[PDB]
Amino acid sequence: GAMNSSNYAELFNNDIKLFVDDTNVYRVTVHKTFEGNVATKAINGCIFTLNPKTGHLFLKIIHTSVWAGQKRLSQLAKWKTAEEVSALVRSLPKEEQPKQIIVTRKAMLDPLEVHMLDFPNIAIRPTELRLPFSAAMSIDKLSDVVMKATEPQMVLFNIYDDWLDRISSYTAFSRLTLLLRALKTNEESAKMILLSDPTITIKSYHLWPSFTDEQWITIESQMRDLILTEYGRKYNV
Amino acid sequence: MNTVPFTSAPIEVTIGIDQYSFNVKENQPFHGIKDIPIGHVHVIHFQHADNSSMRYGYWFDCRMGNFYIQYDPKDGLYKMMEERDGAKFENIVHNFKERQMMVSYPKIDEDDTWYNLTEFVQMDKIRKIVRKDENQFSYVDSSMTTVQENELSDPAHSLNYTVINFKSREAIRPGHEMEDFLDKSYYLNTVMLQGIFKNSSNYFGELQFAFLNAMFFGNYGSSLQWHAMIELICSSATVPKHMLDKLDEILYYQIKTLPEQYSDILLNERVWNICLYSSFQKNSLHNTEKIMENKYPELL
Ligand SMILES: COC(=O)CN(C)C(=O)Cc1c(Cl)cccc1Cl
Repeated sequence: GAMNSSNYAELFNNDIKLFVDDTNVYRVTVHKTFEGNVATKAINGCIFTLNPKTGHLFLKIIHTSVWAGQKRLSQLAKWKTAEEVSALVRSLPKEEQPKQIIVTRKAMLDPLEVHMLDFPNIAIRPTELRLPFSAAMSIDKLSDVVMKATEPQMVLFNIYDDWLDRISSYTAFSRLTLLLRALKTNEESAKMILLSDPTITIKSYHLWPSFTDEQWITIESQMRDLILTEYGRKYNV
Repeated sequence: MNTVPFTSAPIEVTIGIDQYSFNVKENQPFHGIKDIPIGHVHVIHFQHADNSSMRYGYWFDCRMGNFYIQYDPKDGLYKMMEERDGAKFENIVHNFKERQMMVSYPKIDEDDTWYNLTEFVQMDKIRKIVRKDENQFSYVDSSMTTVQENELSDPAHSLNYTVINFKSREAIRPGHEMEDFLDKSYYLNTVMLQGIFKNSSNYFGELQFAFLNAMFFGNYGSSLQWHAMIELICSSATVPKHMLDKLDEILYYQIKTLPEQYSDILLNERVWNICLYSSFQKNSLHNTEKIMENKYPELL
């Protein structure tokens, strides 16, 4: 059924699975019209589909043209998401198709279930985890590529860079969530921490700097302090 | 006017005849039910005083044969049987009437309730949902499961209602996933009406039959079917105008007839609030909405 604290390690077993996050599919800026009304201007979005075991981020760029002439866009976005995830599965060889798709928001269950009726053996699951995948547009790179897109486009990144060469997928996922939680709670600070040291660079094919093991420990500690910092700033604790 | 004679009443039972019911004490001199209106299906149903487990009953149409009830002490239930010897039957009914051992189907002349609940219900269709073709009448009870329920176990004793499933390949055309799931008109009009049921009357007849099995036997799968067929209409943006008007009448008399105290178990809160307040047809069920709000405003 739902994915929660109790079965957290299922994410890293050998049953292929994807998280789907739709929080950046439909994105708007809200502005005033000359007449003083309010209007929205859509900007490019993306579907965040992540294999938590391998680090694959299947980043489907949702170009603003998909919304052209459409009504009820927040609702269409869930069905567009579902349509694209379904297309991604159909494109994938059988042995690569996920056995499960975990959607981070429950509103995605019915859209994706309906789009995946051709795949009755793929389990569509919610999760009780608060995962910070909405911050995926804070990963500098990711913001830059979705915003340069002029047409629909799928881009691949390893969201773990080469970390799995040195750590398990459990630890990689935990690093990723801590980084994303930090970026979500205070993006300026989080990026400051990641880039304070110009000697540590980000490889061309990577999202994150090339930290040594010891530097990751320092980084991870600083990201916890930040999340704890913002927590006190927020709650005055 | 037709008669369903009883051989006897060896066990204390509450006997139901359509929406009417009466108590019969163990070995009371009871020999059946007379004055049953020709022209409608009917249901005669039973709840034993000693074990209200298993309400059960028989759907029947007096035009299709001469039927009687006889307790079976081996199987432990009142059984409907057909008497093929028409002369024997007339002779039996005449004697029991002369001795006035029969209750009268107690129809008020102003009252169209039964017609209004069974308008579209036909024995021929009942006999396809309830498969037992050696008999001209159909046995239903509380515990019978539907073909759809067995999917999610004895197929001979199933209720073979038309399977409706909103998240099914049948309900959803490839390429119109959102459209077909949010506006079920294709599924209602093309798949179900044109494709499976052929016309609205056959659809309404199953809907009515599902409700009656839900109400009289507390048959849960019937209740699921009743609610599904309602929701499928209410979730269709495009429904023939006559079907909406008839739906509203149908549901009105069903809600009117439902026991006030059984609402909690036979009425699905989600389906009704959706149908009356969120669905395409939210403004099309005026009679039903008015009786629901005045009778079951809790649910809403
Ligand atoms: C054929 O279509 C595919 O998407 C093939 N595929 C599963 C990948 O490219 C996975 C991958 C990604 Cl997404 C990112 C980095 C490395 C790898 Cl291997």
